[PDB]
Amino acid sequence: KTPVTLAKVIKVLGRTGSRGGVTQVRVEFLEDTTRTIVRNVKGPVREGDILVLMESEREARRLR
Amino acid sequence: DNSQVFGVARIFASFNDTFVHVTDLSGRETIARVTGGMKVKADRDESSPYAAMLAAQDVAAKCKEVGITAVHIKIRATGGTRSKTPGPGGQAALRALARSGLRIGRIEDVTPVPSDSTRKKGGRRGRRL
Amino acid sequence: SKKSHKDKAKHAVVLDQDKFDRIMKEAPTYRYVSVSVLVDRFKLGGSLARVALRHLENEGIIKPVSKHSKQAIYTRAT
Amino acid sequence: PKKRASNGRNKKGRGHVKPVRCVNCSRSVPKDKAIKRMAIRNIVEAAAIRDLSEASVYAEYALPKTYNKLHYCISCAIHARIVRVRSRTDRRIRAPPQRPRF
Amino acid sequence: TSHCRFYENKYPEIDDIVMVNVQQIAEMGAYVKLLEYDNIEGMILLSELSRRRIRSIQKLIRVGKNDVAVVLRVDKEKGYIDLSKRRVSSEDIIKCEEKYQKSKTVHSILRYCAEKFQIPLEELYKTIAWPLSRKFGHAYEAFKLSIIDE
Amino acid sequence: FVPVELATTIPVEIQQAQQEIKLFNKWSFEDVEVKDASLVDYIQISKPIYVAHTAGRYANKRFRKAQCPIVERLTNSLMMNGRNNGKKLKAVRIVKHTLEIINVLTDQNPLQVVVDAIINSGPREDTTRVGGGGAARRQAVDVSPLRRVNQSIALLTIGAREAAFRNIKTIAETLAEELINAAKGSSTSYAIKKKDELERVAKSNR
RNA sequence: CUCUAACUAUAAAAAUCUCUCUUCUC
Ligand SMILES: [Mg+2]
Ligand SMILES: [Mg+2]
Ligand SMILES: [Mg+2]
Ligand SMILES: [Mg+2]
Ligand SMILES: [Zn+2]
Repeated sequence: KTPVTLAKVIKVLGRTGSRGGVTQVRVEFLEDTTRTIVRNVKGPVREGDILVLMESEREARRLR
Repeated sequence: DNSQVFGVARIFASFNDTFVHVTDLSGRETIARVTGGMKVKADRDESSPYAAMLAAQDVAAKCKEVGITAVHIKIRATGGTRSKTPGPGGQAALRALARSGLRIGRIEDVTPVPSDSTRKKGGRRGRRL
Repeated sequence: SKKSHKDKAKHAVVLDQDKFDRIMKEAPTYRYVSVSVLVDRFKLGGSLARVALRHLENEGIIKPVSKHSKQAIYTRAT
Repeated sequence: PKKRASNGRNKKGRGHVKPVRCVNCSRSVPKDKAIKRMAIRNIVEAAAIRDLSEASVYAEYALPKTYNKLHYCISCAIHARIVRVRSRTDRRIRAPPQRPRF
Repeated sequence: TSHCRFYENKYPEIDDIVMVNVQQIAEMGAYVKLLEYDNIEGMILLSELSRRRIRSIQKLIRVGKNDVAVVLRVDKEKGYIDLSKRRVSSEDIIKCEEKYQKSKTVHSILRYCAEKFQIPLEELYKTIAWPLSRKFGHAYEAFKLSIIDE
Repeated sequence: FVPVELATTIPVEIQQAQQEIKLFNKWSFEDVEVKDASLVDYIQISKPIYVAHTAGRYANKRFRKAQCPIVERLTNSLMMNGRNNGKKLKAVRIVKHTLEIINVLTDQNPLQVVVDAIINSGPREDTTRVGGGGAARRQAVDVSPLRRVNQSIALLTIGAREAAFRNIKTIAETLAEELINAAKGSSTSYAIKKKDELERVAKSNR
């Protein structure tokens, strides 16, 4: 199948990673807007973007 | 009760290669044993949350084909004389079990904790690293 | 230097009669025409690609969309 | 010289106590010198509380906690961030770090 | 023209051992071509390339040379492979050697046949090699028999 | 349409109905819409422009790169090598030729083809270097929509460049081929091939 | 002038180094 889902960030939880080049945000689904995840992003984001996810059960873990 | 056919999830999450192993109420009958190392490549991420996630999806699918619709979580650490703290993957395994339609009842921790260890491996000065 | 390309002549340096009927027959049915498109079909060297491409502006076989240098953009006459 | 008038052990009048093993490196360390941390936590964290609540029979099922007293080593305690080097006038203070949250 | 894979289908299976000739290396890994099967490309990643710590790739891979590998995932729509190299057991490499050697013999013989008859290897394999592999599992034993029993 | 008389005679087609700004006086910015919802607001079709050439201060703040016209960003990414680095009028001419070529092939107003190719050729999940030296790991992560736009433009122009290099086809023709192939999901396109291969790497390294 | 609640989770490898030291009295 093609379970491509979307998720609009509601807040950005600083920038993580050893490189210092990835960030961590709290995304909320376009559907069921009470269901949120924490996810890692690689690039410039701000409050308002719509990420595309091929997963929904994954949660972000701080990169070391 | 509305005829929720029950099983016990009985997760075993060591610091490597977590286990998801659902059984009936008695526990004498074993179905859908699929583990963490069953589904992931690196041989080092058998303990990773993604490993337990895929293992949990497989056991959920197999049990749903069986007819069991609700499960009882029995989280177990490696136990014994070992670290006996729950592994990283077991929590993801439980979350994915609760995701895939299955109903959840009576989470228990059943790690084998001793009245004392016989002897803990590593010598008096322990693992030097 | 290292002749590992192993390319041949691969280009009609001089146009031949049968190749003339070839250029004329698929002068249409080539819904987009350019010098590179013309030489893609092995039938033109590339200098005469411009010659044949310019000659086709004789009886309106193809129409120009833009006639900027360094290339050309031609479509079938409809 | 004495870096610690308490010698670190916190024994003062026993002579010998029974050692305990490190959780990480399994170092046979005396039970009073060893740093003990009581990890009381939730068997399912806030990351999945909503999911479990929606997908569980027995409405308003009080989910259980998990309790473990961890007997760290001391090299492990320095390395695993459990305990930190302190100022020589700050070593005086034995009260825990002031109630992380109220 | 060396094409028309040894087996009865052009695509791999999920667990098999294979042997590979490297063609190039990129930063994330190498998308290389399979020789146990005809030509289909697939990735070998650096994390699952070397046994020990990956200090060098030029010394280990030696692009343009032959190595053992296995296949973990398959793309059965247009053709893409995920392969592995560290998970080759001490017993795996030996049977990979023998399998590739017999395959190479049966390939070179029929390649000579195609070159002398100037007919594509596809038709020749479909007419000769495939029924023999069906009957006796591999055409080389059939060649030995034809040497002995006709 | 109401040709205004003046002492200077501007051509009629330049005077016809010019409350209807077109890109090169050939393509309408209306009728062009973004199929994907994630990459909207990071592809600038809203503002009409008469040229794909504007001296805009699109690199002063952090996020103004989005507000730059998408065709302008394609132009600016075409002018990428030492041999041709400052030359932008050449890039504008190349883009104009590519737009005409795309209009010829499957008319499908070429701005929509550009937008669709950019949507398709941008990866949705990527990797990052997280291994602690001793063990080399790539950790699968998600990409910002702005970085999706940037990366899509990057591979599109890179594929056009590598196709045009020591080849008979002009840079405009190769760019048009890449844009057309990336408008659909045709794996023959280099940009879409890199997109798919990077995404499947990231899947392999969850 | 009355008060005990929240939380995790990093240990790859790294050996050695030939000079020469100089005054404070208003
Ligand atoms: Mg140490
Ligand atoms: Mg000292
Ligand atoms: Mg102490
Ligand atoms: Mg006494
Ligand atoms: Zn210790």
